[PDB]
Amino acid sequence: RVMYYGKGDVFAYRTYLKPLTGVRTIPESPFSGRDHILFGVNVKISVGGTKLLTSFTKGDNSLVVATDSMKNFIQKHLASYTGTTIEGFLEYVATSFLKKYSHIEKISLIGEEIPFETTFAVASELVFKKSRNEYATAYLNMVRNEDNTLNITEQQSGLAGLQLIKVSGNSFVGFIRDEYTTLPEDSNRPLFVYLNIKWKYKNTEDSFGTNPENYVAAEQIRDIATSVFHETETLSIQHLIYLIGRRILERFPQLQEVYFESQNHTWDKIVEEIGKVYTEPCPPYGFQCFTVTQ
Amino acid sequence: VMYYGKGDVFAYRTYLKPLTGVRTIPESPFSGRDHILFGVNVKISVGGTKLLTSFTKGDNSLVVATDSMKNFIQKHLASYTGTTIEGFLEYVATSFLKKYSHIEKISLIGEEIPFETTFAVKNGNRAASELVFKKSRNEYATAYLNMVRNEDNTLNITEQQSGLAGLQLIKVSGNSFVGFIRDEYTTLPEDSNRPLFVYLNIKWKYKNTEDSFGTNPENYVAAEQIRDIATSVFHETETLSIQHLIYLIGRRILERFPQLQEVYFESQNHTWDKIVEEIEGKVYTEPCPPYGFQCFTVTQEDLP
Amino acid sequence: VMYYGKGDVFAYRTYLKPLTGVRTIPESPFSGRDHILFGVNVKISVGGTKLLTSFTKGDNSLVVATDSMKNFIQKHLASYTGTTIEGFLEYVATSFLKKYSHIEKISLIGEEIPFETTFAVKNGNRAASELVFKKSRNEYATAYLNMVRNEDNTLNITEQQSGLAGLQLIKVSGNSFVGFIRDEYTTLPEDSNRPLFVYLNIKWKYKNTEDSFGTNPENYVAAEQIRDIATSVFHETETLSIQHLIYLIGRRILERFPQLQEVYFESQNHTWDKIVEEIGKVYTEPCPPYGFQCFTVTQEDLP
Amino acid sequence: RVMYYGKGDVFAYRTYLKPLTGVRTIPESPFSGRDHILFGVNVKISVGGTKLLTSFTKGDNSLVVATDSMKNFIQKHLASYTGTTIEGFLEYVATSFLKKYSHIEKISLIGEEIPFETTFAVRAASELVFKKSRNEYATAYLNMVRNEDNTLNITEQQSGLAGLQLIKVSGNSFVGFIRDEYTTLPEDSNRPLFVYLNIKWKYKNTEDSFGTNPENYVAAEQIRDIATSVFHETETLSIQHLIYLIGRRILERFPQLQEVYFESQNHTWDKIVEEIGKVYTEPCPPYGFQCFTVTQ
Ligand SMILES: Cn1c(=O)[nH]c2c(=O)[nH]c(=O)[nH]c21
Ligand SMILES: Cn1c(=O)[nH]c2c(=O)[nH]c(=O)[nH]c21
Ligand SMILES: Cn1c(=O)[nH]c2c(=O)[nH]c(=O)[nH]c21
Ligand SMILES: Cn1c(=O)[nH]c2c(=O)[nH]c(=O)[nH]c21
Repeated sequence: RVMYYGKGDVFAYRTYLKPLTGVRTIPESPFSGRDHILFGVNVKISVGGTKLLTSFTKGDNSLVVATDSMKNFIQKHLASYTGTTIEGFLEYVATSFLKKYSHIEKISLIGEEIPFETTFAVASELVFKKSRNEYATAYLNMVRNEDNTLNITEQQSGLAGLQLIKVSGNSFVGFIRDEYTTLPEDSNRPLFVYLNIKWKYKNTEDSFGTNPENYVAAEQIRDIATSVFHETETLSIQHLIYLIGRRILERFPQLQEVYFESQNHTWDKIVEEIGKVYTEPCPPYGFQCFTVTQ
Repeated sequence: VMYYGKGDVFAYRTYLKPLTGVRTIPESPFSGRDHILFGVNVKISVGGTKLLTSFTKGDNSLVVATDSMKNFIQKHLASYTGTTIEGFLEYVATSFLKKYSHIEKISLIGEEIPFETTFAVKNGNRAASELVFKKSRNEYATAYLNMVRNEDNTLNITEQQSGLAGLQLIKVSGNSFVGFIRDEYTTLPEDSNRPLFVYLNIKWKYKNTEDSFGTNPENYVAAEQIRDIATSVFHETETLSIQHLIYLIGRRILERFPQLQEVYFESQNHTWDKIVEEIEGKVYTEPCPPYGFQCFTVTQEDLP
Repeated sequence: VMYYGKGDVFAYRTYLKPLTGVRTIPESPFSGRDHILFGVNVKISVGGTKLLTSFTKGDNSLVVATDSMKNFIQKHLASYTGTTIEGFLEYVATSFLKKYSHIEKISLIGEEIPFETTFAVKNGNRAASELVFKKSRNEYATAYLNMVRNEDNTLNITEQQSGLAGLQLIKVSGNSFVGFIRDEYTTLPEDSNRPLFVYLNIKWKYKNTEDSFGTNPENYVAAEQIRDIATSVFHETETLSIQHLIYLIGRRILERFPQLQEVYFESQNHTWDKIVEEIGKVYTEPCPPYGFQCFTVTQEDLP
Repeated sequence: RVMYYGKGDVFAYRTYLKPLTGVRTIPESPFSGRDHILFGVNVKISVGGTKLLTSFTKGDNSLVVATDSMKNFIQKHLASYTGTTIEGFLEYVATSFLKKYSHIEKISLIGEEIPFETTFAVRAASELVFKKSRNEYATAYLNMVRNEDNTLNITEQQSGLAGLQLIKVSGNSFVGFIRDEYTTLPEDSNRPLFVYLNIKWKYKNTEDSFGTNPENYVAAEQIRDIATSVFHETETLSIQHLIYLIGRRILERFPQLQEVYFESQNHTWDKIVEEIGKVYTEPCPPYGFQCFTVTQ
């Protein structure tokens, strides 16, 4: 049966985490590491195990770790964590939690970066801008086997909430037209895409940042996406994200696959001649889900 | 993974065939829906191997524009002759796959936009208006449907799920959370009497998918009835935890509705912190952002 | 300008003194509030010339911590012996200015957290539960109060306003919008029969502020009653615009409640776009721009 | 009463607006102008006039400009606007609207910038791909009236920067405040102050807001950078103390300004671990705020 419980929106902010250094750079991005003067993460934790059943069927709380205590667990482990990535932090929390509570058979963690951008001061080492734009993500699932060994069964890293608009050099023509079609063909649209991008490594260890040369930074994925979007006379969103995926896998052969969840929020044209003027479209949004592997 | 589609397709229909002839339960006065106003928010996703080249080559020759999917959904609400969201989804899914023979799989999510009745004084009395309705942001019915086209051009449903989403319930007393693990990570006090606040999403699956459509309404399980089972069971129960509560809600649901196979709960704990203990009244406030949650299925095996 | 304070101070009280003894109107079955559960979201703003140096010198000696204001509000809900949000604000405002003599002005907004009854089966029958309530995200009552301390240490109310916020009403037929200006900027078709959708905020003021408190409940205007007037008038009326509609709602309010001085409307149009005209019909959500109207109905408009 | 109506969430995007150039720089900010390859604004329009009364009282739509038409007016006017600022775009719309509809006595415009940031492409800044930002954005406010002699006058103008979220990890205190029966807040000599800032300013001379003489225009980007520089430089004693100092620096850098208004909120984290860097967490819902005007 499905049987899990836990805690969501566990925010944790750490100052002066160990800097991320020695990353492999790529052409699309100036990214070369993270100072980690300020490091914030939003964590959601889910745990299960068959011995949790009576907490549901009988109201027996004997084996119930309070979700409040899980919040505490996560917050204190951020204080003790000696690594450099959100992926590595999740692995630290998972391993530690399962070693602590032996009746838990499965733990699933999601981590979302709270991004902070640098600011100018007469670049500050003290003042940061809390950003509401794109942010790194990490996902980890770990199990306790019947021989009491622990194994990672899933790991995925990501970039969420990237909103890109290309003002020209985009088309969407040639699609099916029939009784339900009113969309006109457009040989030059200002394509607006909302991108979530997730990748899996060939070797799960590479995500931890232990050998930083192998670590794929979300910042680098961001810049690949904007470069490829720029370079490409897009034929659809589908066309674009395939090519973004291919470029990612070329740049990072230590990656096994890249997953995209994209949305289309392209503006409606109001004045064609006239520069041009556009407006926000109605609520319905197009979306695409696609994996490139490898 | 290869899918594409359209979200936030809103469609509002006036004078849909009413839902009546349902079977009642003790926990609920629900007797049907007059459907003067019927509103749904639909998400559609489609797949098929023949869509590959739309990604790999930028060839749109087999692409149904998602804008067309929108039009398809909205136009089908106009010709829908059925009485439920679940049935509406089945109607759209079947029509869509019949229309687009190169599409192999479709997935539909429908969320009710709920409307509540209002009062008017007309012709000398105060009574429920047949014209003016209040749009509600509280709990709402949901439906989910996945259908495939087989090689012989027949269509099959491969998953169906109905639901009640967004139910926010607070019980002011008669709840405890004691006896949980207290170790070096614990700062939560034991509480023999708390005002438990739960956010509930309840999802059910039928033993026979046909019962979901409302064609034989006596087998249809209405989200409004599930709502009322949830509020009745909460009231009846000296709860020992949210875990304990949702098990008892699922048991009552499956006892009342033998046509159902299982019930799934996604619940969140948003219980208030106490500020003033004495003082029969008390004062509480909103807690901080972290929220507890539970994910649990009650099945046939849990029934005696 | 110089004010500071605290927002989103939530406070939930059980078994507040019930509101009863209100006067009824034909449009509403409202008979009072049992107040098993009473919830409010409060915002407090304070001002005073003596706060200046907290800004200009970083001197905090006359600063009431905004955290302490939160405690103040939450604690006073515990001691409040009244029956309305309006009276709760007056109690908080009066106590606060009495406590902090260097504060010259205080502004308070209270927003009801509304809860609805649910059914339970117990002791053999199905009936309204006295324990389980549904938190509502729909329309909610509001209150506003400004008070000052005068030189002789007396207190005066300088503005009071009550309201109903977030009422979303759709009337499926019996609405028109025709005869408006049609020029080089006009692409809206005339429509003799539209399903008008209005988002309503309605705010009223009393001729005597004391009537707002609930102390003499027969003079109190409940937001629930205003709600039912709005739905009733919307129903009764072959509307010619939202402008037309809200004028007639205001007229009915002022006619039913002669203790009210004026009623203010902030309305928004969210009327759906028609997709199918002949089948019942089908509509969908419009694009993001929304029309709005801001209008006060007053005594002179009566009757 | 009060009698207005209008349209909100009128979004309008323009490509290749005339670029803003020739701006006076300041120490705190690298800002030198705007390419305007992509310009977006969210407009709200409100209009009034005594002759609109019967549209309310009688259901007479004869003098009603449909709010839908107002939307069209704004979008069309962005197509023909030859200027370089949101402030200037609001004056263009206001003047043109009043000149068109003589029975309208007052118009109020709010413009909010939809900010777009530059992106990388291969190895330089893209002239085609921009990132839509949910962070801080420029604002403008304009009120214009027709007088009884049929002259038009601007009665209020205000520029702004909204939505700026700054956190300073150390070098902030909050001590010495009133302690009584209602105080539980401990004194803190070193907190990680998190402020949410809205900053609004008014010019001595309204025409300076339009950008016609760029050297006199005050850009929201410049205000942003002053705010972060001052926050950096200052061992703050309160949010009140900080925003006064930010205000003072703005008025010294920009003597063409008459005033600066602040609406700030305090969202500082709770400390969980003091001794390990430190660890903090998100506070509960209540938020402190401050409202203050600094004048010249
Ligand atoms: C505009 N548009 C649709 O309507 N559908 C689609 C699609 O599937 N892919 C696109 O890139 N654009 C688009
Ligand atoms: C308060 N609280 C927690 O912290 N965890 C849990 C839990 O798992 N179940 C509860 O009912 N309450 C609760
Ligand atoms: C549809 N519509 C507009 O565009 N403007 C207006 C208005 O001012 N009042 C309305 O009732 N409707 C409407
Ligand atoms: C923490 N804190 C309060 O509680 N009030 C105030 C205030 O007015 N100003 C601050 O800078 N901080 C603060």
